[PDB]
Amino acid sequence: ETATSNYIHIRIQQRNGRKTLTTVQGVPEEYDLKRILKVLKKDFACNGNIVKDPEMGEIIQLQGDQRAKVCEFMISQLGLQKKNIKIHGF
Amino acid sequence: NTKGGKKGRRGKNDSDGPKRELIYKEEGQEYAQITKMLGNGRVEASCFDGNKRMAHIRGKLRKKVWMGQGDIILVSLRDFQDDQCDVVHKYNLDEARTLKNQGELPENAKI
Amino acid sequence: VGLPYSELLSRFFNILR
Amino acid sequence: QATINIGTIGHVAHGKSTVVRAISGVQTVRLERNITIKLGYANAKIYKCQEEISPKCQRPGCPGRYKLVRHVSFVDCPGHDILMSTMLSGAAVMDAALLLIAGNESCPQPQTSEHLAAIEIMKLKHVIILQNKVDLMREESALEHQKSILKFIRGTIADGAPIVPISAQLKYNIDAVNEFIVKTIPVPPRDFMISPRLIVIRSFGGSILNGVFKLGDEIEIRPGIVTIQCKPIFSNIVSLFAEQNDLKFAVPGGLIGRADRLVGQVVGAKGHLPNIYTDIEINYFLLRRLLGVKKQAKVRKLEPNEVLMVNIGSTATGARVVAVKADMARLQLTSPACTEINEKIALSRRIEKHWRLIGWATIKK
RNA sequence: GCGCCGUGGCGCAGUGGAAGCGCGCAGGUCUCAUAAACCUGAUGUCCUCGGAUCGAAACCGAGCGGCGCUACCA
Ligand SMILES: [Mg+2]
Repeated sequence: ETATSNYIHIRIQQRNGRKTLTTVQGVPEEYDLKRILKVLKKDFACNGNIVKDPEMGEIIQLQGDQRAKVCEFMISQLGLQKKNIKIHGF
Repeated sequence: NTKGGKKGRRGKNDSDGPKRELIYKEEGQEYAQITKMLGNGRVEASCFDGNKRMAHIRGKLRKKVWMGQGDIILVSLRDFQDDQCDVVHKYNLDEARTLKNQGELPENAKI
Repeated sequence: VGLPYSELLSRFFNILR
Repeated sequence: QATINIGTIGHVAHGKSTVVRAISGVQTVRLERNITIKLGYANAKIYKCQEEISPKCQRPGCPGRYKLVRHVSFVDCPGHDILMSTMLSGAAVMDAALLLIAGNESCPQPQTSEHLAAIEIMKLKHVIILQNKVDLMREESALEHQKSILKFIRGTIADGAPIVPISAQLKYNIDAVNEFIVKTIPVPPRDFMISPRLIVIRSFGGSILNGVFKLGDEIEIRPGIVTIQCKPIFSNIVSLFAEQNDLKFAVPGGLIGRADRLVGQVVGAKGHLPNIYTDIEINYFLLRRLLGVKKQAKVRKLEPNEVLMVNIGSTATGARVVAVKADMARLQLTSPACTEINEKIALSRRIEKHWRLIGWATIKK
């Protein structure tokens, strides 16, 4: 048995200019990370960067203010659920 | 200061005040929340009535008043067309709250 | 047969708060 | 050790477990955010004021230590539309029952019925209906429900199945319930001489039905653990316990004693003659409706190569239909059934995702 | 009940004097402006309570919550 709802944290990270960054915390480690990053890069105008945390956690970077759009994209391309998302900041 | 100080902002002068009188509804003119701020002057803005619409920026505010996401806005709907509509007046956050308190706009969306 | 019961219903009701 | 096995059937949250708590004191532990999930268990002593629950008459009238009539045991089932498969299972141990209807909700509620007809089907004919939550109703409401009850209890097999309204929350009127259950749910004779045979429904536990076990006998469990085959497990009765008190022997009525593995297994005399079938001959009949859900859609006749839950004894097994005659179908099973006698069984189908009781019959060898 | 996390906010780590990292919010500084880049934070002593010992969040207990073991213990 596996938990259906895990806390995925889409945070506000301050990027160059008045612009921001979609940073994802608490990523499910089941699918290939690099592949997902590549997919994300392809779909938007973003660059994918992964910051590694020991034992559990990987910070996934996507340059820009999308949030909802990103979530929609994730929903469209299988690998991540609908309920797992949380917007953090404002 | 308006946006970013600048060498090239002192040749303008803005006059409206934070303590300005709030504008009410007219005929062929109603209130919209902004769905998503689009490019090239276009903007996707869901009306408080119950129609999706496509909003468009018409002059005036095109450089003077900058706008963001999820804002209460005066839209004069096209009388001949319907799908394309135009933004007339941006409402302040305080202004929006006052409107909400009044109950002039339907209570469905948050600031 | 209701009498027995109707009785029972009586006796509980008379035990309320 | 307890004489008899009384079951407490009924819809969900009508308070079955709560009534068990006003009668014994015991809770089924709970499940603590939900509700009863395993069969709950509890015992109690019934004495009477000639001149009760504890050797004490000075509660009403006066002192003369009430005379002990018997010690009984209950089996708290759950109430949830889906725990159907266990409650079925549980009935196999009952010697009688008490239908807890809720006084403040629409009389024939899905599970209330599902249960009731299960009862009239398996054979549990010694029934007492009970009107529970009358501590939260209008003195009119509880009588009109008594009407709908007195009217349901008509065409059906339920002549004078009395109906004792209670308050499981403030333990009111329970003593007339003890008088009902002291009249109508009589304690069946059981020839001991018979083959020592018993059903299992927990293990960390089960009920005897025919025969009697004694400390230090040699015993086996069927079908037992599997390989795909299924072999019997032998051991020696290390010990015998009812409730919290130890006994040297054990006889029908009651429950005796990792996770609950040998669930649906049975225990008999070592070196005893019992079939561990893979394929079985059921004779059988159907309901005309599917009484249980919260819709009454009419029962479709059995098509072969269909998967059906065969509830036999305490066990709950799944199986596929190889033969379809008038009232004799032949079934192929995943997990073997040890058929101790001739027997009773209960047959279900996955109607809309959740399984549903649809018909019955008799095992045949 | 056991084990770790017990915060100064989240998310990561370390046990006997030393305010531990990454992010976030709150605020500053630098630049004409924002961001990066920088510092300072907040219940003052890193569960609740007190003690052995000057002391300490760390040593010890009674008392709570999340999961790594259990399976409902008559
Ligand atoms: Mg000027």
